[PDB]
Amino acid sequence: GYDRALSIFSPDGHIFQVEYALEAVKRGTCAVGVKGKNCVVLGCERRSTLKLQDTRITPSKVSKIDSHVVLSFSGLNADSRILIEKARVEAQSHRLTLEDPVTVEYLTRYVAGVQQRYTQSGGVR
Amino acid sequence: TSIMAVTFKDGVILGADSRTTTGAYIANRVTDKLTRVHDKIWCCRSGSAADTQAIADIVQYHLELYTSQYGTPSTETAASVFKELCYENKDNLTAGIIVAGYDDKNKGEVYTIPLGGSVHKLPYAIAGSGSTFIYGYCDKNFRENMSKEETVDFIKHSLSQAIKWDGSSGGVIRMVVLTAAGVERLIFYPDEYEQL
Amino acid sequence: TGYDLSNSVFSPDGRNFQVEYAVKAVENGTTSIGIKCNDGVVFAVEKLITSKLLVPQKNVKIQVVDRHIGCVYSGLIPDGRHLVNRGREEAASFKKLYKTPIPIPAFADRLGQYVQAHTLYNSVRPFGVSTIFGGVDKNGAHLYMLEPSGSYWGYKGAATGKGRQSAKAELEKLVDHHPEGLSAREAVKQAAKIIYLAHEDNKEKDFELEISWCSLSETNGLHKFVKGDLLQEAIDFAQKEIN
Amino acid sequence: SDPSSINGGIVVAMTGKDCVAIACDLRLGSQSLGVSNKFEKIFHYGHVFLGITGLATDVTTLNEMFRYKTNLYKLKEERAIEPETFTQLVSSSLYERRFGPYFVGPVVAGINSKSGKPFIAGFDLIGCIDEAKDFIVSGTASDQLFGMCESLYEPNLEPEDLFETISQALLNAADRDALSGWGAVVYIIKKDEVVKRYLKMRQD
Amino acid sequence: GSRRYDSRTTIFSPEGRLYQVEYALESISHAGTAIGIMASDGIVLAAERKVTSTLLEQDTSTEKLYKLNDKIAVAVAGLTADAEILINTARIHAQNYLKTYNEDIPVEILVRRLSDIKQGYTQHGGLRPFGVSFIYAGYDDRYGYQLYTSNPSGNYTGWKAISVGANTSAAQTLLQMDYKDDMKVDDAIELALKTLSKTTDSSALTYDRLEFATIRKGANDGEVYQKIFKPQEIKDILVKTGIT
Amino acid sequence: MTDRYSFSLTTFSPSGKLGQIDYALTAVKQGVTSLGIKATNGVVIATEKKSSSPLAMSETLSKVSLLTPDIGAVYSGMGPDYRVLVDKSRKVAHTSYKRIYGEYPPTKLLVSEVAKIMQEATQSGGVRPFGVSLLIAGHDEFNGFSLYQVDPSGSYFPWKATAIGKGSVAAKTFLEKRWNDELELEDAIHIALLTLKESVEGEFNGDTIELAIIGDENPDLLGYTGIPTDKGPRFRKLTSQEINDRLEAL
Amino acid sequence: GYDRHITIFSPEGRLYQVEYAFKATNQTNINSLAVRGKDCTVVISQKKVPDKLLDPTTVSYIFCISRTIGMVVNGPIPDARNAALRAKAEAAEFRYKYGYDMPCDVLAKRMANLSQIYTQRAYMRPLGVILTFVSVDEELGPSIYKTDPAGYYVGYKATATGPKQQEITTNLENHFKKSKIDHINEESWEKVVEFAITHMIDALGTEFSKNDLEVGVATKDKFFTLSAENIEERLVAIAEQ
Amino acid sequence: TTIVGVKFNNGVVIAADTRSTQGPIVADKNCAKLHRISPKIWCAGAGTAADTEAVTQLIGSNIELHSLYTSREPRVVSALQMLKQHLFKYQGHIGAYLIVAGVDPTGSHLFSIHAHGSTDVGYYLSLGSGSLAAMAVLESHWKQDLTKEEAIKLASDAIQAGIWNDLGSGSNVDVCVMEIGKDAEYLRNYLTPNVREEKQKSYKFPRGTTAVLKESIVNICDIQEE
Amino acid sequence: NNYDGDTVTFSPTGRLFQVEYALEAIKQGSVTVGLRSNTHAVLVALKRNADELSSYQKKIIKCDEHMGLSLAGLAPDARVLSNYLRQQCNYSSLVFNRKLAVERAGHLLCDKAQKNTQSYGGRPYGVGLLIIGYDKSGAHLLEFQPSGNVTELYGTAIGARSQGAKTYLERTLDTFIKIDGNPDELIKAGVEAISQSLRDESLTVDNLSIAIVGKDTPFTIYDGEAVAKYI
Ligand SMILES: C#CCCCC(=O)N[C@@H](Cc1ccccc1)C(=O)N[C@@H](CC(C)C)B(O)O
Ligand SMILES: C#CCCCC(=O)N[C@@H](Cc1ccccc1)C(=O)N[C@@H](CC(C)C)B(O)O
Ligand SMILES: [Cl-]
Ligand SMILES: [Cl-]
Repeated sequence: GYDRALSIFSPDGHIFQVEYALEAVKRGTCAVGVKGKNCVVLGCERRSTLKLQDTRITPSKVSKIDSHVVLSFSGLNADSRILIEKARVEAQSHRLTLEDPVTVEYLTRYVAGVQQRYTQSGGVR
Repeated sequence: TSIMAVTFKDGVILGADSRTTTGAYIANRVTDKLTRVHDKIWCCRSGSAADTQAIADIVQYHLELYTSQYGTPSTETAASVFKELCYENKDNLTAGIIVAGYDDKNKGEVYTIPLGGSVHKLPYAIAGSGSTFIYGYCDKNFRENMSKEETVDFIKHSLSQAIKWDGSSGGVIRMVVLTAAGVERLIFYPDEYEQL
Repeated sequence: TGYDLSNSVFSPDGRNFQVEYAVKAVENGTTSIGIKCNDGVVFAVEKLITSKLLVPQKNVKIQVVDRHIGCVYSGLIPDGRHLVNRGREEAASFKKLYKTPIPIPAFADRLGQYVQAHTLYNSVRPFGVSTIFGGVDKNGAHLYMLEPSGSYWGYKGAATGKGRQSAKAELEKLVDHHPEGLSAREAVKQAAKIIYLAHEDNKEKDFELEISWCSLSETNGLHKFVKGDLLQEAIDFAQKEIN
Repeated sequence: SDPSSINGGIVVAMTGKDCVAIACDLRLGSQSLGVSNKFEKIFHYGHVFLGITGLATDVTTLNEMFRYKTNLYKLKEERAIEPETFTQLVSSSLYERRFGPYFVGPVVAGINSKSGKPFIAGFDLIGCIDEAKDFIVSGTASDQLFGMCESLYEPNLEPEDLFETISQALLNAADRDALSGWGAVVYIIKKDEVVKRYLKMRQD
Repeated sequence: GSRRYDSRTTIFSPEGRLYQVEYALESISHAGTAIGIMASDGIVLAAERKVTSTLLEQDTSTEKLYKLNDKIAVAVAGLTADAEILINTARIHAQNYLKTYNEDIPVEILVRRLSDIKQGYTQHGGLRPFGVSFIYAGYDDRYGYQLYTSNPSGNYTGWKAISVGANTSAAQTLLQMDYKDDMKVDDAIELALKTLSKTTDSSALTYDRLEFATIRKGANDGEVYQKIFKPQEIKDILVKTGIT
Repeated sequence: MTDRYSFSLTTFSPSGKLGQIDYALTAVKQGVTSLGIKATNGVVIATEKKSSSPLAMSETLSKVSLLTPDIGAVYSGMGPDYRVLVDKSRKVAHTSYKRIYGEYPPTKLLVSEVAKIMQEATQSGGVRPFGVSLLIAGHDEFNGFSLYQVDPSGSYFPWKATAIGKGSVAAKTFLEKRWNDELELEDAIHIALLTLKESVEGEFNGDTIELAIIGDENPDLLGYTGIPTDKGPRFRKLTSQEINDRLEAL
Repeated sequence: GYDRHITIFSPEGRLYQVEYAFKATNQTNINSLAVRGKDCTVVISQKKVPDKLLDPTTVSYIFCISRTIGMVVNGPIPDARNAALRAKAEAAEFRYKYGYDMPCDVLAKRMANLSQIYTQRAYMRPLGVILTFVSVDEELGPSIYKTDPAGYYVGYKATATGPKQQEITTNLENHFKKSKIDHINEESWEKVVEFAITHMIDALGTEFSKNDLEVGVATKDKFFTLSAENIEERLVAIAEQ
Repeated sequence: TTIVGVKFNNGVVIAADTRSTQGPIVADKNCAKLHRISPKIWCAGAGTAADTEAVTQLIGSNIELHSLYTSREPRVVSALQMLKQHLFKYQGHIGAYLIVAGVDPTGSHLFSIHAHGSTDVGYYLSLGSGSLAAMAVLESHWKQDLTKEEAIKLASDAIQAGIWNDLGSGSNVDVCVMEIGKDAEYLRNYLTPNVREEKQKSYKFPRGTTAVLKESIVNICDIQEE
Repeated sequence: NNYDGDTVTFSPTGRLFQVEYALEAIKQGSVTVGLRSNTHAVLVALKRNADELSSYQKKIIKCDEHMGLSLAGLAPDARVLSNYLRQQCNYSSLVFNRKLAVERAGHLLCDKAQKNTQSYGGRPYGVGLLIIGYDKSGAHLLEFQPSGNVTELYGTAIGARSQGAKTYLERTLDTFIKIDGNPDELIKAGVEAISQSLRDESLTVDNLSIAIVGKDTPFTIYDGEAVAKYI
């Protein structure tokens, strides 16, 4: 299998592949999150360069991970689907074994853990 | 089955019957149980026909590949390859094989390989279901350094009795002579050997 | 250019430069020789005494394979050990399947193919040793020498290391002056002399002589080290010839 | 215990003049208990008809499998599969499970759309093809079906006559089997029209 | 060792772009234009074959329009060989879904699956991406008629009308101008051909340089029919719309 | 050891070109000319037997190969690459089709399988593309006669007639003038020999030309009688003598 | 310029590693020749023992692949022995699986396919050798088939390999232009070996002693190499007419 | 099942009956037990029907690919070796008992193969449940130097012995003759000594005899245009 | 230069630079001394601290009751190699009921280090080891280098400034070899030997590390106030 170390340290102690991934996020459409006293609101930008779009069927920016947790993102759209899918699977797995839906902190810790794993695994960016 | 191999002054002679049975039905009355794994290294087969054929085919392949790299193999080497197959696959095999060959340095040699996969170098060897009936005869009549004619008579008489008493043995008596002169095939029909 | 940065790459000549660089490591090593005699073979090697703190007769270089084959080498010592370990596996599996101990020509190709395989890929480095080896089998005595490329031939006499040219010249004299042949005991004496003569190329540090032999008459076709009185006798003969 | 007789059922096929017929019963049971009277065993992939008897889970599984395979065949070949070709596909598919087989008894029926020639075929659970000129039988009442078909059948029957012959072969065979019955269906197949008739039979 | 010769196909640029994806998109921009237009009563798929010959057997030829199942079809833009690898995978996925749930696969689910496969080649494995862009035309009972596109990045989006391949910028402007929501299939057929006729690099648009297909509920009662147009039928619709 | 080249050796360049595929097509351009023409009742494929030495027996080297009884193939480019492709093509015709459906694949689907193998050498780890273009002529019951070209990229196109390799540009022009939809097989063979003479320098005879047809069924070449539905292979390789006979009426 | 290090296409559609493997072929500076008789196939090769310390009996580039097939190699000995061991293994396996002796042309094709793989797969380098296979085939009769690092192979009426192959090739070509037949019209193999040596002497312009040559002969059902004394007898007969 | 093989002057002939059984029931009255491995190599099979068919197709497929690879006509010993090695590997679980025959560049050949992988050579052979009935005939009438006409007669007589005397065998006699330097002639239904007599009555029913509940047209056509 | 990117690459003069760079890591490491008589074998090691708040890095590792080593270079690599020796010593005991010979222990270390020098992807070990032991042929001292080279010696020293101690032992060779049946005097000679490699700093109570093995003496390590006797 392809084992090549793509994410590696540089002389100044930086992992450029991780830093260049942040530049992809900088390119992505804006997303905002604000929490009130008894609610949270997720705002998302849709770039109007794309008209003649079918807004019924086009992938929405905010995705339900479970009935009580949502996930929005900025960056590569194709990459986000992989994280969302993994998160949705883990949410159902948690309910199955712990008999309780995930905490927002736990689901975050899982998604973050997946992202970290892809920064020191061979053959992946 | 009645098979035997006998060393003598000029080399070694292999002998066998020609009967293959499925219960009491003789599936083949003209079988050739003397098979060639190398120019002057042959074997006698007893037990399962499928197993002994598969083994002999593999051994012939190993010795052909040995010869291509290291030159003519010894009879001892051929016996070792048979052994390695019979020993390591003893749970799944039913094969009783006698290996016989002629070198110029070692002359005639005989190795018997029974069910377990053990090897036994001997002056002569007998095997197969019909061998049981001639242990007494063969022990009393065998001599070392016999002539070719004497050894043919010894095998012919021995297998004649084995055939006479064993139902799994019969047909013609095939023999293969291995000397410096070359390889001679012999055959003896019922009308000849039954009257002995 | 760049053809010499990676193993298994043909240069525009049709050469494998990495293998040619391995030969340089061999040429840097101590001198080792092999002499084919009437009914066997003799191996000898130069051991440089780097310090007084080295325990005499303890750091043994010549290695036995099976019980009838001797192996000595010049260059990277660990690479030679790795090759002998493989040789011991090859010899074991041969004897396991075919019963007889591995013939010397058969054993030579086993090492040859293995060394040659280390010139086929860039993921491996070639061997940094030339190995002189041989012994007694059913067909008599055999001496071989194997290079980093996997190339090997049979030899009447063989030499490698830093003092190979001096040694080769001495071996050529023995071939000419003894067409009928050389005895095993003579070959031990001559081997000692040749190492002492070849030591002029490594004359800064003093050295320790190490000899071994396989002979049909003298050792029953088994590999043995030359020790005690027979070693001292060969040292005395060698010391007498240089003076 | 015997997988081929837990659920019960039968299938029969016949050839006629420029036509073929295939029929089956409707019973599904758990040994003595009758569970369903709407369990049809005949399926079709284009103009090729397949009847399957045996263990019902494998009947359902195989239908889904051959639907899968014929749908891909059509996409790649750009034409519907023919009876002769489908027969070979069934044999292949069954033999790949030689030492862990589907416990079924398939029957193929159809008319070649190019030659117009009527075609029927039968199989054992592991692939062997029986390509008969006259008729094919399968199921828990196969012995009964063999006896009815071998006596009632005559060659070159017209579609409306062939319907009567195959219907009586099935009905009377099923009535001598405890695990078959509970309704029946007959397909009459011509080169470009197919009629499906549900038969009135005794419900015990 | 082998590291020396590795192109590293799955890395970010300093700007945060995927080199190989961007270059694959450059490849696709030279492929024959393919257009999809969605109407209220159906979907149109039109595509231009690349500089053909008189000795090409057209009636048995297929390089642009492919059938994924009875309800879904795709228009291809890029390497045909790469597309066929993915098309066969998509055909299998649709049959897997049908076997599992006993229902025809929803269009989006099929699209997402192919798009996820494309994504994988950009993140891991060290292999080059597929140099293909698809237009998916399909129908299901949830969302009705749907148009999607996917590209080598694995990103997909839904459309009312869309073009891929060569001259998409010009084509997308022309579609944006004449497209209306209450449009019908016959009108959408005319729009698709008129757009190709203006964006084409060829001298004139003829029947032998086109592949055409419609997905209509114009099938006898509540059901959907796929029509891959024959050479003579493309010739007739070109005369009807007044292009030849 | 281990194959540590798990990464692609063919990649997109900034301009969107796949370099190794382009270079493979350049290798095909250097190759000897081969052609294919389709008639109403058959197909013909032909090429020059460019002998590397006069001591070499050119009969032992077959440029035109039988894939199935009704499908043949010819190439331009690297001969060794072609040889292994024919081996793989013959095998895939059995494993992925005949062992499943009990009949030989139709031309277009066998072509599709060969194309797939060539595409994978363009994307898989640690390999270069195949340096050949194939011309595959064949017949099957429902599609009739057909002729396909296959490139190093894995792309394939059906042709009425075409040519590949050295003098393909000139040969394709020659075929455009002569080809019509009413050609008989003999007329196509005649046109094939005329077209091939233009690209050949030296000797032009049955011994230096390799030519095969997909035409009528050959019951004489079947090898057995007793099954009416088996009528023999449609693929036939023309003999040295058969070629020379048609060179007199040239 | 890494397209010259591994087996991938250059912009000209060339494989440079394959071309450089062809150049390694002549590193040994040895010339070989093969011809066919009525009942036999003869192969001769130059033998050079430069070192006096070498055992001349072990210096050889002719190999006994099987009982019927012989192989001469043009190239370095390590790669030569690599190819020899593989061919021996393939020939033995063929006999086991298919129940008859592997034909010369079929073995050549198999080794050629293996060579082709090294030209396509990156991690494997080509072998710097040209393999000439000889036998008396039971169907095709006397047979010469030759393989190279490109994966190319073909049958031959006769052939030559080495630095001075062209001189030998033309010499053989001219002989077959006179006789107008595909072989040496001679009954005994001894005279065919004499022909082979004679025409190599004429082509190269050098005389040969018994230790300067190496000869391999293929007859029906066996391939064998000649000893120094067998070659000496051959050289005596040439000189006496 | 009764299958035989008989050698003769310039070739070899094989023959077989046409009955297939499932217990005591006859599954097929006109079964084809003569399989073609290659044009001039045919084998007859006994035992498990699907196995004899499958193992013959597989080896025939690989023999075809081998013939193309080697540019040679296939040999009987190749088919023999490939079959026995395959059957041995499956330790007898693939129940195919075969008689392999054919002509090739080496000559004419006749072998038998058993499910466990053992092979036997002979001038006359027989396998199957009716092999004892057939071998009784072969042992009584076989001689050296048989003509083609004599061998076909002997072979079909041996099959008839099985048809009449063995309950596992019946119906018709299939034959395949493989002569040297000729095409192999496959004589399907060479003998037909078991035609059913006319029935006493016709069981054609009056139209309307069967009771129907529902009728309907089945849509076999694809989805339509317009 | 161009030939030091990986271990799989010879230089034009036949050198392996990655191995030579690994050899350099040993020279940066703290000094350690080894010496033996006919009855006993002694290791003396100068431990190194990070600063005044830190502890002094341990230099000596026990492998068996009759064998152990001192390290100089990458400490984690010494842990990997000492773990391997522990296992090999242990395999010999469990399978053959045999204490592993010190010479054979050296051969096993050599072959393990070698594999890392001939393969792509991996790297050489970055540590040098001094193995002492008492087996059936008496006292032994070995010197391991990560190139693969292992050498049996009467005495030696590795690490920074190790040349001073190595010269002292080369003078004292005839004296310390004769110190039989007197452990304290053999350690004194080792402490006096390592003192020849000191500059600025001197041997304190938490600086010095001594180990000994002998005829009736299991491999034991002395640290802290246990070595104050020898200061
Ligand atoms: C089925 C079938 C035919 C094969 C029969 C078959 O192998 N017979 C065996 C006896 C045997 C053995 C083990 C299992 C069963 C039957 C046989 O005849 N062996 C004779 C020698 C062999 C080499 C010919 B002899 O030992 O009697
Ligand atoms: C149609 C159909 C299925 C037939 C089942 C089926 O294999 N029958 C076998 C007998 C048998 C075998 C194993 C288990 C039970 C029943 C059979 O008919 N064998 C005859 C020849 C075959 C090749 C046609 B004959 O050899 O006896
Ligand atoms: Cl037998
Ligand atoms: Cl191959």
